[PDB]
Amino acid sequence: EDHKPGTFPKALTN
Amino acid sequence: MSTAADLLRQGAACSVLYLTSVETESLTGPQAVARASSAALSCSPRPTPAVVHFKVSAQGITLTDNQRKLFFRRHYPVNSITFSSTDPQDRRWTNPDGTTSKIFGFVAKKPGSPWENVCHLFAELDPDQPAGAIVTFITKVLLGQRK
Repeated sequence: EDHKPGTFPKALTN
Repeated sequence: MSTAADLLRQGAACSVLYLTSVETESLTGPQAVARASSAALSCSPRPTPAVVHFKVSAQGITLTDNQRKLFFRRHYPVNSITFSSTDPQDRRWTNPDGTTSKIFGFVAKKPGSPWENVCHLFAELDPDQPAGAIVTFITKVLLGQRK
């Protein structure tokens, strides 16, 4: 909605 | 979209508008979303849409059954995802309320059937994560399409 989440993976990038 | 790592390094679990799923195994990237969207309008397999959970990760995309009212569970990892788009030709969905929202679709291969891929159609929601951006960086960070 307003706040961007970020809790699930292991901080990946390709 | 190169600094899009912010979304994948975090793994945002947002909320999206669930619409319907359509087979796009023989279709290409954007065309997948096209048949998926057009069929959803012309045939209308699903009547009333619902807001469900969606998780964006560089290891794969995941759908989530927040209410488990229609049918949700998960999605597909990077090993199954082949393409992601926000719309075929910039089409929108008309909610029963009258409001219109973008319709994005993800192309991924289903477990057991690596020869085929299905495009699950979902309308935009959650103004914190723009649909026209989420799939854009996803395609670039998931497949490595990044410039």
